[PDB]
Amino acid sequence: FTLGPLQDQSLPPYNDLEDPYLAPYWARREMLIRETAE
Amino acid sequence: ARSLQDPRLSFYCEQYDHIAHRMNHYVLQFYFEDRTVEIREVTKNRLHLKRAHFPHLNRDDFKVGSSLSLLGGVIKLTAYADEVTRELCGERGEVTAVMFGEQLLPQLGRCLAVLTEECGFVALEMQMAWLPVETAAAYGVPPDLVEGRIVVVKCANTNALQRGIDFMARMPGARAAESVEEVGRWEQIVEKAKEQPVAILGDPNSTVVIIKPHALQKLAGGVIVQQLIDAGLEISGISLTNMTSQQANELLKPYKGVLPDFPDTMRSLMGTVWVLQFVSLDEGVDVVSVAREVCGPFDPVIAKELRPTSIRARFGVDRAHNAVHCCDLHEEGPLYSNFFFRP
Amino acid sequence: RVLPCFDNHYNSGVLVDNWFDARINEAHGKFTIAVDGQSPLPSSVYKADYSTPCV
Amino acid sequence: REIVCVQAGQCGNQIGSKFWEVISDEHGVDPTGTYQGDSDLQLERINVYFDEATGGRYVPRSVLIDLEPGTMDSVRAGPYGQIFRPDNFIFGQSGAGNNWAKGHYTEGAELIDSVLDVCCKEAESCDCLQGFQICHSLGGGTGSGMGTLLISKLREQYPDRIMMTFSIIPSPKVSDTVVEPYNTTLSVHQLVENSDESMCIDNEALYDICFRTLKLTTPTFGDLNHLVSAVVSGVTCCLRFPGQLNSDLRKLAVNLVPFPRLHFFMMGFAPLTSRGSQQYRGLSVPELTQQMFDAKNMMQAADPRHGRYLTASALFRGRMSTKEVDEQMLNVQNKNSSYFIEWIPNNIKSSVCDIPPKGLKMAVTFIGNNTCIQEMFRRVGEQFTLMFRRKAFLHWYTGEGMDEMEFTEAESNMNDLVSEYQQYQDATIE
Amino acid sequence: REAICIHIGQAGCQVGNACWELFCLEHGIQPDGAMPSDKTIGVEDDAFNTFFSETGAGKHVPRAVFLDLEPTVVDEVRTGTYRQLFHPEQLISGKEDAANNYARGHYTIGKEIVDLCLDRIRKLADNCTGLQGFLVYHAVGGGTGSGLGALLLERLSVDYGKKSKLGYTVYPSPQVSTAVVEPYNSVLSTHSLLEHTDVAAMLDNEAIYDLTRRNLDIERPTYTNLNRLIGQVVSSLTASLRFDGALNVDLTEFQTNLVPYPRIHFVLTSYAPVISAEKAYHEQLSVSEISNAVFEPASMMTKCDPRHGKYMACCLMYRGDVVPKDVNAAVATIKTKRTIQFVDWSPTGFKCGINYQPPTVVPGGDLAKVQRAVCMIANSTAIAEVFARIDHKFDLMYSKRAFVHWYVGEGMEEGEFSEAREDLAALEKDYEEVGAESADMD
Amino acid sequence: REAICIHIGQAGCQVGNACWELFCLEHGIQPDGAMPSDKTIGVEDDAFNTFFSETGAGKHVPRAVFLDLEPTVVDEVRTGTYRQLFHPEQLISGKEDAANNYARGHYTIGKEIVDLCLDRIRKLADNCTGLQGFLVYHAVGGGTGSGLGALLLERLSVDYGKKSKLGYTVYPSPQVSTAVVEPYNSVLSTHSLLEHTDVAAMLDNEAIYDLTRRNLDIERPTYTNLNRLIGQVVSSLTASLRFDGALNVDLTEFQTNLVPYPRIHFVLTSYAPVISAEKAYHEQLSVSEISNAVFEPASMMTKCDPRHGKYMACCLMYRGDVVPKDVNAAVATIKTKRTIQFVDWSPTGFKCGINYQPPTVVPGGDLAKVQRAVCMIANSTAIAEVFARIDHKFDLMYSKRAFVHWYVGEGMEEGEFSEAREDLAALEKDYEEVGAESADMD
Ligand SMILES: Nc1nc2c(ncn2[C@@H]2O[C@H](COP(=O)(O)OP(=O)(O)OP(=O)(O)O)[C@@H](O)[C@H]2O)c(=O)[nH]1
Ligand SMILES: Nc1nc2c(ncn2[C@@H]2O[C@H](COP(=O)(O)OP(=O)(O)OP(=O)(O)O)[C@@H](O)[C@H]2O)c(=O)[nH]1
Ligand SMILES: Nc1nc2c(ncn2[C@@H]2O[C@H](COP(=O)(O)OP(=O)(O)O)[C@@H](O)[C@H]2O)c(=O)[nH]1
Ligand SMILES: [Mg+2]
Ligand SMILES: [Mg+2]
Repeated sequence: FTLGPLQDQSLPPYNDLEDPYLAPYWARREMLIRETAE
Repeated sequence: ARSLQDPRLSFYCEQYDHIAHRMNHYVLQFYFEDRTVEIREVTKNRLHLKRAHFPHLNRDDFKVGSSLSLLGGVIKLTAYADEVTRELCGERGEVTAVMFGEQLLPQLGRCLAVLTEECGFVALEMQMAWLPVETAAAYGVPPDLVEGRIVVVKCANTNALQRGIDFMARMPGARAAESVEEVGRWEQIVEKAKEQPVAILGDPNSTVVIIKPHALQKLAGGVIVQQLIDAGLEISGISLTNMTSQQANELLKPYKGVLPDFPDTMRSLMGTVWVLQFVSLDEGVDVVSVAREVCGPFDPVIAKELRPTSIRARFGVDRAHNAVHCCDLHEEGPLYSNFFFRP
Repeated sequence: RVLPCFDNHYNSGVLVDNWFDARINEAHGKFTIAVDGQSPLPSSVYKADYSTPCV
Repeated sequence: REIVCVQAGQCGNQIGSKFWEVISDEHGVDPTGTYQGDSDLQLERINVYFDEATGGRYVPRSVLIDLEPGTMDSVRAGPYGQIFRPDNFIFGQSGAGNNWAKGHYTEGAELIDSVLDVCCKEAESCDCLQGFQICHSLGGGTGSGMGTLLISKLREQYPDRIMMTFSIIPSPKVSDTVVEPYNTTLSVHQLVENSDESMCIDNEALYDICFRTLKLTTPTFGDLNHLVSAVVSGVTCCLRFPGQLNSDLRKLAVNLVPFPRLHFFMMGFAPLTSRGSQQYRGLSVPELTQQMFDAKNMMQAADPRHGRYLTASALFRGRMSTKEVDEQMLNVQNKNSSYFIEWIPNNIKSSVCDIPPKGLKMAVTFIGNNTCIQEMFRRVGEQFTLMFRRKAFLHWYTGEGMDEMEFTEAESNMNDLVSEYQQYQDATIE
Repeated sequence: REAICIHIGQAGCQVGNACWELFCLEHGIQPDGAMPSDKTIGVEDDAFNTFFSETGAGKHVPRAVFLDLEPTVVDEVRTGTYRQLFHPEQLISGKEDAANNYARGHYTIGKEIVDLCLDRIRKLADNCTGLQGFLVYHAVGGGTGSGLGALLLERLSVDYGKKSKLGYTVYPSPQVSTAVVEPYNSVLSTHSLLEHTDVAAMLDNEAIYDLTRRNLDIERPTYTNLNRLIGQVVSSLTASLRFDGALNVDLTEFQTNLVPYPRIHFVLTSYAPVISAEKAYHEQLSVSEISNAVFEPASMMTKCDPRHGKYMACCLMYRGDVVPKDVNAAVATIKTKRTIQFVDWSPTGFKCGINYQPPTVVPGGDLAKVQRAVCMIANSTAIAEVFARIDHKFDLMYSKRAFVHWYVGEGMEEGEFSEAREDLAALEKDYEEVGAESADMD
Repeated sequence: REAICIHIGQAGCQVGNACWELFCLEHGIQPDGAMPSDKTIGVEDDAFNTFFSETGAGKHVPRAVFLDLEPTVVDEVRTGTYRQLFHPEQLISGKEDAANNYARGHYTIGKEIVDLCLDRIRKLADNCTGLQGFLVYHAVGGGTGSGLGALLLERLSVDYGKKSKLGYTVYPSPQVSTAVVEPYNSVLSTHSLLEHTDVAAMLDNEAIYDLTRRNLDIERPTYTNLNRLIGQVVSSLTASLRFDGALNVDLTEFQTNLVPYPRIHFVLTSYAPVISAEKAYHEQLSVSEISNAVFEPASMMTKCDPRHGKYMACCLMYRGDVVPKDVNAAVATIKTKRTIQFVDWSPTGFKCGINYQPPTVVPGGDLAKVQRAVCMIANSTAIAEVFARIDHKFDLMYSKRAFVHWYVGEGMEEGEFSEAREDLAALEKDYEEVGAESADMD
């Protein structure tokens, strides 16, 4: 249980590829391409 | 050396930014033992100018309520930043105010001479004021001096009040403040006059003369004014302003391509300067011709050889420093007056 | 988390156990959450920000 | 939005005296009752805790109940005691005897009707009534029995309001009374049904706060009750002062309680630091946030590192940025992610209030819903089962009139509360 | 001519304070509702009329309502500096909040207050002669903003019908968060908002914090900065009604140009010359530089990256000293860029507006003074990413019925959760389907 | 920017008192921790930041910990004049001394205290933004300085990694001696210092006594004089971080320029104008005279003669009124001399630094006021003679196991003596091998 140093207390930039809550979205797109072809 | 514990003087300062139209506040430090200056920002504690040497500064220049030229800009010193500079710079910065009446304008040159180079008062505020009767009564001018132009001077020297009383006794006609409240009211008078000065505008028969700072450092301004008055001119207008490099360029643009030392002439007008406007009560006198005849050739060596009694032969040292700048055409009078006196 | 279990016979002045804290506590006095006193409360953010603008 | 306070028994009356001192100080009320404050911000919410009596005076909306008047004479003799309305002191003629059954059944039913008349008189005078606030110990006699009796009656009469309790519970090491397990078990059984929100404090945690953090040489019960009065007065601050993000007791409950039985919370208050050290460290949002999650500053003996946070709430007082709060709560959630229950996407609520407590630039109070609270109840249940198998002191309770079936019911209900917390501790997404 | 502003709850009232501060300072109305004695002379003018009405004694009063369930924020406006500007009837306050419960606002508490709101809006609409829409400011994260905003928009939509309703909405940021129950309230709000709004503009505080860190030099921003930026955006969009220009844009043109299908009405917003006073004098700020600025996602006021989707329509509003030839050259350069892509069914992607009034400078403000600005609102498929994370968070929480007993106890059927979640699933599929390439049909 | 000071045992704490006295007097911080009232102008400068941090009320507090196993010296600091300067948490004290046993400090007693110390150092390092090394002061002759210094350096080296560790170390003098068991503690200490330090500075009390007798006119010197000289040396080395100058030198530059091979990191130190006020007014003090002085064996603070070896690198720090051309002329004159020899693989033997701040004068001090000073640290093979004499005394004592039963009783295997003695033998052989000419090896 550590809060860490002061210099690392800032806002991390948002990266939606590594957002854990959007993985089903990317999986859905990867399925959608083949669904459109068929 | 370049030590950090060396003695210094500290002030709060102001400087107007003509680009952003904003006023900036700094903290100025002057190490008088070796003539170096550092400037820091008050708002965010940011460095503005690293410690650098300036050879044209002196200890006597730094006084409260004064103005300096630094890299072409004007900086105003109105504060004390610590107790040490209050102890060191005190006892030589007491403020007194002197007023002059109508009957003594024809001898104003000798008045300024006795004020500066013999009574020891060094002063940078000097304006001419015309007031209505009710405002003059409210501000507290002497009753006998009402209905006339008055010249107020803000002097500074050791033991200002007693020396001002002595100056009153020495030469008649002048009046001086006898208390602190009188000083404050007369400072209000000079500021209000600065908001809207008095002069004649749109008169083709007029002339404006500027006195260079190096002439003032030699305590020769009063003699120059008296010599100008003696030739047959009547003083109408007086001021003490600090002009920046942009103002000097705007005032001297037509000369671009005439003077062989133009950037050096531009630098010679930085600092405290006096402004004089002269008119004649006789229609048979051309003010520009007599002013230029008195001033003399703009080259001091030629002036010394040919016109030994001229102003520039009397007080000039080089082409860039010729101690006077005066109008040279018959149409420049209104333009110079509009530049130097229109709010 | 444990509790102190030592009996201190001596007074503050003898360098044993909690002399520093004892000296400070006897210097100041009673215990309050407040640190400074006689200071006005600050105004709200809306009152401080939305004032009368300059004309 | 008016709160009515009830203080019961010795602990409750003692904590109440310091609470009403702290509240009267922040609003500048003299012990004579006269307002002497220096800003309008103080006056505009005075109604929240005080009623106005004629020509200046303010009176505090509190009911005092006890079975022997000794404590009441002590509070009446105290420095602020005069402020309290004389008609609000209710007392009997014989003590609780440290027995739950006496306090609940014999002297309880005798006095309780006069307390209900006073509570109704106080409630119906408000233009809009907010929840009740009750302070009592669970280990005592009249506090547990008569407090829970009154709580049950008020829940019958006002079921749509909020019920909030501050409660002192026996230390596992520092017992003050032999029969503590019975009184505690019966009171927890009553509370888990009746209460909406319950806060628990261990005296051992206040001693450890004083010795380790404040380094006090000779602490007294006045210091412990000052810490408690400070935290109690902090939770309501957003009710009664302006701020950038207002908050309310009902909004706290909605964000803190996932399921209706899970309403037992941990408490903390952050700016604690010794008089010698205070010159060495300025207040800032990182320092308060670091102290706020440190278990040293948390007021129960169970430690958070052995459990998981379901939810938490932080109320900030002072002129400060919202960005620093949001990024601090994000950073604590990201770096310690194993200690936060994973099926809730954000566990911390923040709130910001403009007006700090007097003499502090900023402060925060922390309320935490953590599964490590199950360890206290398990300890009480073990000691109860040890005592109950042998009928160790049971004849007192049976002689007052209790049926043995109440003890088995209360034990079963506490065991189910411990089981429910344990199940949510070890839950998984699957 | 006229527009009426509706402010709901805490975010909407606080943003309203900054908006009305700005509109006063730009027109020149004093905080007491009058004008200086020398501002009456000149040419006969009325441009304020879109936002103010005069009684005839020369006081101005604004075409707005402020709605809240808790008193504190409205009592702060009532006791503040602008006390004399607002009509006391305009400041409506209830007794107690909706406690982050959408159900409490919609079913239990808002039903009592809603008829006063409708009577006030009726009293406003009777004193108009060219009403051209409703502007609504609210946050969907809290209980009263969601529940009463939905209920009031439903009633307004029945009574007034076809009149347009444009919303500025503060959505829950993707990793900064303030309350636990945000997903439920945002889903349930969005279900009602789908049927009863014409364009919805989305804002996230995390984006405005990023913008204030990168462009301005502010280490510790607070809500007044964000609200002043929002006020500037609203002033830019409504300037087209109020001042002369080369290419005017009526409020109906946004709705006509931006929305291709009636459900596809959620738009992204960005603003260009966010710059500090010290930086502004070292650089020129030409048309092409700020036009290039509006397309980087670091400039946006919503946390989405448009490079992961395709634009369908853009509306670019220029105010200040701009010449049409520079706008055409800029748009042609943008069109040349390879990282900007339009759906193939929208070949003619742009609408332009050009207004002569430069942006106003506010005495306490942090923006520099600048001669020109551009503001963009645009419709793009990237927005589908915003809904997917809220829907995932709802699914995570709802799998265990984490808080549902509050909603069911305060008056809501359990069925309403499943209906709203299915409607948002269909909205996700709509954004999936619309984004499918029409090419390769043979 | 920042540096953290760790003081261990008696010599290290007493030298710390002189160091912090000097750093306070150079910056102008008063013993209470605040700037003088007649010198607070409103704004100031960052130079203190290397050694002090401000809380915000303007008190200064220093970046140091004082570590001891006996209370007496730290209790003297707690009750002394500087009580208010130090944070009380920084002053850490145990119960009982390590009784001149390295084994007792390392195994028995220091193992309990070390984790509190590491927590304090961690708390310091978190309140920094450009930490660039550790400075450590200790003596290797005593038990706690050797044992706890080694244990703490090992833990620091694991936890912080790449961060630099610079040691100032007082070694046992060649004929002045204070305790019988000094050789054993110094050998076992030196074994740990070899692996876990980047540069090690060597001091001998007999040299500083000789220097204070010969140059200063002091017949009866005491430890306060030596500690003031050490403080001057540390101030000279750290001045490059703190004040403006022509040629700055960052702490990472010392290791790159001074250390040719990773084991060859033990350096000699000297200081030029140690002079009294009465001599100072009879003589000019130009750059070339003090440059010639630092190479004379009469100037060194360690008892070794460099004429018995070859220089590998020199780092020369000039502070005060010096001009680079004079430094170049002086260094060019030194290279000509025949009694100064460099290894043939090091052609560019010198590093220079030039700083404008002249050395400070301490009110009770014995040094004169001078306009310039130079301080030198240099790497030379002559140091091998210092280790050989300690090893000879160790061999004499260990042949009869003169005191070993204490060390074995406090927890140590007899084998550890032979390992350490073999490591010092290998260090001696390294200094023999590195100094061999390539021309003879072809
Ligand atoms: N940008 C911005 N966001 C705000 C502001 N005020 C609140 N918010 C945000 O909006 C959300 C909170 O919504 P509230 O307006 O407080 O909710 P409410 O309308 O009061 O609903 P109740 O709590 O039931 O009364 C949080 O995400 C806040 O960060 C504001 O002034 N500006
Ligand atoms: N120059 C200098 N040398 C000192 C000082 N104090 C002690 N010494 C020398 O260092 C050696 C003694 O080391 P100490 O510091 O006393 O050992 P210690 O760290 O106290 O270890 P313990 O005795 O176990 O507590 C002897 O050679 C002393 O002459 C000092 O203040 N200045
Ligand atoms: N923190 C605190 N605890 C108290 C105080 N007074 C009593 N107690 C504790 O409460 C318990 C005794 O309960 P008590 O109030 O006498 O019960 P009652 O007889 O029913 O009123 C014991 O554990 C006491 O230590 C107080 O002022 N503060
Ligand atoms: Mg609200
Ligand atoms: Mg010792």
